[PDB]
This record gives sequence, C-alpha cells and structure tokens, in this order.
Amino acid sequence: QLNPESADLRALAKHLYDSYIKSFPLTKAKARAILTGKTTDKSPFVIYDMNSLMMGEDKKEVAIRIFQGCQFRSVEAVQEITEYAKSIPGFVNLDLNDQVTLLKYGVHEIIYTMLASLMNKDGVLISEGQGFMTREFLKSLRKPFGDFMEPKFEFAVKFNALELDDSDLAIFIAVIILSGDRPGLLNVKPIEDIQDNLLQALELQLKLNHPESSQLFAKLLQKMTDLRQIVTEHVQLLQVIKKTETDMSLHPLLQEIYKDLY
Amino acid sequence: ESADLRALAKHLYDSYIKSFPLTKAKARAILTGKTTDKSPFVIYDMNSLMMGEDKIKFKHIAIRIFQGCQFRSVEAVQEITEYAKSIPGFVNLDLNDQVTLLKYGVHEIIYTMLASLMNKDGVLISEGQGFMTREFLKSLRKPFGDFMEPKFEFAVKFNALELDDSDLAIFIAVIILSGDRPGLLNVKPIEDIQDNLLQALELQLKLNHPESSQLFAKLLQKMTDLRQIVTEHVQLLQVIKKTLHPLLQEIYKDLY
Amino acid sequence: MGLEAIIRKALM
Amino acid sequence: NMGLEAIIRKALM
Ligand SMILES: *c1ccc([N+](=O)[O-])cc1C(=O)Nc1ccncc1
Ligand SMILES: *c1ccc([N+](=O)[O-])cc1C(=O)Nc1ccncc1
Repeated sequence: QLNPESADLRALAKHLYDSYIKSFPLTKAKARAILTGKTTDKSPFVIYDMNSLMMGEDKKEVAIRIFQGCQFRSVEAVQEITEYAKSIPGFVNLDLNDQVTLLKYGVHEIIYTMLASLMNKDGVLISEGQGFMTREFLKSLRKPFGDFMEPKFEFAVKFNALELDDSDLAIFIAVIILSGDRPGLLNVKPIEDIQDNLLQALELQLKLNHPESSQLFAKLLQKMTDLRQIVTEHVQLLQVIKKTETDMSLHPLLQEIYKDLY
Repeated sequence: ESADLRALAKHLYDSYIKSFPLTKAKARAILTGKTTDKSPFVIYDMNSLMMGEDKIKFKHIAIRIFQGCQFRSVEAVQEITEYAKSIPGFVNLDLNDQVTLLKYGVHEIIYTMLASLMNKDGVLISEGQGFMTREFLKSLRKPFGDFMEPKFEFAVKFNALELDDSDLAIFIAVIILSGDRPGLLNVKPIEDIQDNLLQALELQLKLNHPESSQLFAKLLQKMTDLRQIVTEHVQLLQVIKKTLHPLLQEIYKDLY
Repeated sequence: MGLEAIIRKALM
Repeated sequence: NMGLEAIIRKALM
C-alpha cells in the first residue's frame, strides 16, 4: 500500500498543500478560528437585524450593481486561484486557451468552496472577519435579495459537514480546476490525465485523513455537482432580476455586505 | 460486506434486466450488426426520412415539437419507476420523496440510456428498429440541427467509459437516490441508500473494469454532465419560443 | 405535473 | 471573452 505510487501521491498532495498555503491567505483554518472566537483581532461584530445593521457601520439596478461589485472584488481571488493553478503539475503545459477556459469556469466554483469556509449554519464572515452577517437576517430581506445567499448556506452547511481541512481542499480545488468537461476546451485528454492523477491523490488524502467518512471521496465529488448548480443558479438569478418589479432602498450597508459575498 | 455489495449489484442488474427491455447489450448488438435481425431502417437524408415516414409517425398518441418524445418517454419513466421499486430501501422512503426522486431522476436516466443507443454516427430509434444518423440531425435547419449534437457529444464520451448493463444498473440507481433533489422531505435515509449504492458501484467498477483508472470518479462526474444536459433543455425551450413542424415531431419522438 | 401523476400511478 | 478572461490571461502571464 505504501509504495512509490502512493508516495508520489503523498508528494503531490504535499506540493498542492504548500502551494495552496502560499496562494490563499484566506484558509479554512483561519476562517474557522475566527468563527469559533479564537482570533482576537478578528472578533466579527454580529449583524443580525436592522438595528445591529446600523450599529455595524464602522467602515433591480441594486442587484446588478451587487453583482458588478462582488465580481469586481473577486479579482484578487481569481489571481490567487490562477497562481495556484500554475503550480498544479502539468497545468501550464496545457494549451493557453484551455488554461484560461479551465480557470474562467473553475474560479466561481472555487470561490463558493472558499465562501463555505466563511459560513456556518448561523451566518457568514464579512469585512475581513470584522463582521458576521447572520443567515436568517439575509434570508429575511425583501425579494429578490432574500433568496441570494440561502442556497449557498445550504451548500455550505452540507459541505462543511464533510469536515474537510485545507490539506483536503487544496486537492479538491485542483480537481475542480482540471475539469475536462468545461465548454470550449481544445485538448480534453491532457486535462483528464492531470485530473485523474489529482483524483488519485485526493482519494488517498481522504483515506488517510478521514477514517470516519464512508464514501467521502464520492460525496466530495458530488459536491462538484452542487457547486456547478450554484453557479448555474446565478444565471437563473439574473432572469429573476430582469423581470423584478419593485423599488426599495436596500440599506446601503446591506448592498456593501452583499458585495462581500458571491 | 463485499459479498453483500456483490449481491446488491447482482440484484440491481437482475431488476434492470426485468425493467428495461432494450438493454445496452442489445443496443450494441444492433448497432454493431451482430444480431441476426434485419439491420435497422436508416434515416440519413431527406429521401430516407420520407421513405421511413410510415415507420416514425404517430400511431399510439411551438413546443409541440417535443410532445412526441414526451409521450414516447412515458414508458421509460414507468420502467425507471419499476426499477426504482427494486432498489433496497426505496419503497420505504416517504412516497412524496420517491416521487420527487424519480421526477428529477428520470430525465438524467433517459439521457444515460439514450447514450446506450448512440454511437458517433447516430442513434437507434423505434426501439432499435431504426437508426437515425447524427449528420441528418445536424442537417436540420437551425436551431433544430443543434438539439441532439450535445447529446451525441455526451454519449460518445460516456460510451468511451465502456460501461455494461451491470455497471449502468448501479449507476442508474445512484442517480435515483440523489439527496439533493429540490423539495426532498427526508434527505438522510436517501443518502444512506445512496451511500450503499455508491459502495456497490465502487466495487463493481473495480471488479468489472480493473484497469480503468479512476472510473468511479469519472462516472460520478458524468452525473454533473447529465444534470447539465437537463438544465440545457430549459434553455432549449426558450430558444424554441423565439422562432417543417410535422416532420420535426416524428424525427424527435424517440430522442430526448 | 403530468409526469408526477404517471410516476405515482407506476409506484402504486 | 469577458473581463474575467482578460484578468485571467494577465495573471497567467
Ligand atoms: C456577488 C455578490 C452577491 C451575490 N449573491 O448574493 O447572489 C452574487 C454575486 C455574484 O455575482 N456571483 C456570481 C457571479 C458569477 N458567477 C457565479 C456567481
Ligand atoms: C424530446 C425529443 C428531442 C429532444 N431534443 O432533441 O432536445 C428533447 C426532447 C425532450 O422533451 N427532452 C427533455 C424533456 C424534459 N426534460 C429534459 C429533456
């Protein structure tokens, strides 16, 4: 069982982990430490209703501008993911257009993966760990905004119940990136070859790290389907917004909070 | 447990054989000419379509274009449903959840089994009595000539996994027992069954495709592609509203 | 949905 | 292509 093959897989998982640590300053361990109250400098003010919303400020056209905002403030994560992708063995040898294609679909799914780290069943970290926006407060907001985040919380609750750590996620994320079924890929075989190696490394990682979790490997792969669904659901969200017929001054702080989400 | 997983696989296969008259084994035998039956009638151009008109017209019956395939696929829905009843634990779920699982699952399973009737050149129709070529379907006026090509692209890659009916029986069961369907009441017992099906699928693929690296993972990723095709059908219907009519209904009746 | 009615009928 | 594709290409180079 421990042989050159498995040792290569461990070396790959270690390589991915180190590069993930180097690429992503926002790790799951860091998010979990904030959420469980252990980070003195990131004690997130809990925003749970309109009253606390007002106290929180220290610092539809509304919807599209939420999306313009958050999609602009994701540039740093996209650059981090891109840096990480460059460290995946084989990725930079792929056709450049395929690299771009892999990243342009992968980043949204990876952002949601890392968004889950900021989430628990009660809410989501915002403003770099200085705010904690509650799930139920978000859900209570007027249509269409009240429905923005709830399916992400639903995904995150289920994803976090897998108890993956950053060692797991680094490979998981690599597997996401090397998805040979992205539309418009020119050479699918060299991508699938890397992903198969990544999937082998992931499978081993999960055996070594998760003795409790029956079919964790399969359940994790199923989460890639849930991730695609969330991204897909945003397309449908744009349509709901096209034929949205309401005016309401969504509190500007709430618009700012939403720009901190995805 | 290993004998339990093998028994489950065999039970699912036996149910699958009972539930689905046109199997992949039968379809491949027709497609490759290995049967002693008459080779299927072929629709490959306008002449052969008109010549085959009497074989593809309705005798049992803007988005009327798919009412043919809607009706013809009612039988698959029933067969899938009967197959689902044999899945250990399925009929013990709340009936509302059984309905919800099947109502989403059938479309993915129909595409899965449509792939069994497809090769890179075309698809079996009329329960295998006819063969409609991929190029003929591409030849249709836009946007009709784009409807099936995503299906063929999925099918060619899906078929390259070289699954047999034994594999597909478990894979189909795994699809049905998807705990993420909208509106499910009791997710946990669904996942519990699916976990057991996944265990059986894992061992099945290891035993039946020992040299197929990461086939389990690749199969699981195909479920994302299956959902994508179903999702793309929504977009297909929108393209339809923003628009030969009699030909098209019969042409599409055995497709999806 | 008509499909649900067919499925319920097949399940019974 | 989109702005995102342009951000990625820049980051890749
Ligand atoms: C940004 C900010 C908030 C939300 N939301 O709460 O629904 C969404 C976005 C956003 O633009 N998300 C997104 C864009 C593109 N692809 C996937 C998701
Ligand atoms: C029937 C016949 C042809 C096609 N097609 O080529 O796209 C589609 C259908 C059809 O009704 N497919 C379908 C229905 C409901 N959900 C998913 C797919």
